[PDB]
Amino acid sequence: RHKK
Amino acid sequence: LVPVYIYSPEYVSMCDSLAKIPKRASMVHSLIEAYALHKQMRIVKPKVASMEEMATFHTDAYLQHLQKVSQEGDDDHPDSIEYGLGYDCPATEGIFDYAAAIGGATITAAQCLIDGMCKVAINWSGGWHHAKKDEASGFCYLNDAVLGILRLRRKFERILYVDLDLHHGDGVEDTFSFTSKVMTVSLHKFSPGFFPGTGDVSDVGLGKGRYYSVNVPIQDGIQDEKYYQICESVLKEVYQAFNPKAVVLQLGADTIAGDPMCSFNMTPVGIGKCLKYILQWQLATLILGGGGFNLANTARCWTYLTGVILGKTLSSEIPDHEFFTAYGPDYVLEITPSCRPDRNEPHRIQQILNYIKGNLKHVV
Ligand SMILES: *Nc1ccc2c(C)cc(=O)oc2c1
Ligand SMILES: [K+]
Ligand SMILES: [K+]
Ligand SMILES: [Mg+2]
Ligand SMILES: [Zn+2]
Repeated sequence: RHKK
Repeated sequence: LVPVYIYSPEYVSMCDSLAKIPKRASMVHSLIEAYALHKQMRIVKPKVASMEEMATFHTDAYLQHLQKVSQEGDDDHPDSIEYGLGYDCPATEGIFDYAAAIGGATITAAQCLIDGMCKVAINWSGGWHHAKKDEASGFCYLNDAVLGILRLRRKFERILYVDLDLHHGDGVEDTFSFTSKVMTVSLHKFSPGFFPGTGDVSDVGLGKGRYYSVNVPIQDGIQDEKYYQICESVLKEVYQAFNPKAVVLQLGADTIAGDPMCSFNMTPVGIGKCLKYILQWQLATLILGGGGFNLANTARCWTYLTGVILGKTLSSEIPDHEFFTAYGPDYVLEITPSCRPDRNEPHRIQQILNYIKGNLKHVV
């Protein structure tokens, strides 16, 4: 999970 | 004939409440209205999506959870992290009604195309392409793009989804990864650490869907001419190989010079050329928005693109309207690219295009  | 424009005051008001883009819906519509473009379109009120309609894609567990945390805006729920709710997608009060409204709008647009009401249907407040069946992601709580594609497939045998948002259209691509009846094409920034992290050129779909996913990884700094060369090259090959019956087009404006994400360096003229290329196919086309975090520039972009859909040339002077003071310091419709480098090297772009061309050869 990356952050947008 | 005359394009459908999905709109109501209630709908805009609901879309305005998303905290990652407050008031953006109002600014977009207000500018379209200032240019009197709504008078050249068929204004259609969006239906809200029923639970059954939303559950055509999203799991009941996810939908019930969203509805649950939406009651009191419970941002501290033990199951929320599992369901993708957190920093990018906070569990705000009423968020379920918001998601139902956008899902409903894109379904309504899709239905107008099925019924032959129009050849182009526009929902600028849609395009939330990151959401998964059981997971919020990337400011997206519900995937209206998928819902629109699932509605369109009742009538259209092959559907081409084209995604010009700055980010990889992962939610839509993953949804249709295993089918050859929906081809997805995404142009996006691809760089380690950059959201969502997926969508290399080697990502082509799986099983029966192998080669029916197309990804074009692009680096910071791309401008109109090079982007259009890439997009035309790909879409020409795609149209030839896939022969779509309908198109869904996501036009997130987070690619546009002046976006705080400061990645691509596009103007709406360049995006508009891509749009024109798709429009000349004369197919049923569902137009969606997406990202775009310079709110005035996003309004500039989608207003200009609406002019493109209508075949009109718009005045360069922004007309006085509710949000006029947001359009400084120039108060013009056109956007000037930033003076920073294009990090895309010609040899790498060529390799990407060669690889994609090879992939599409299998499509028949
Ligand atoms: N993914 C992402 C990137 C940047 C953000 C800012 C500056 C504010 C915010 O609330 O959420 C963000 C999410
Ligand atoms: K994209
Ligand atoms: K596919
Ligand atoms: Mg180099
Ligand atoms: Zn985006």
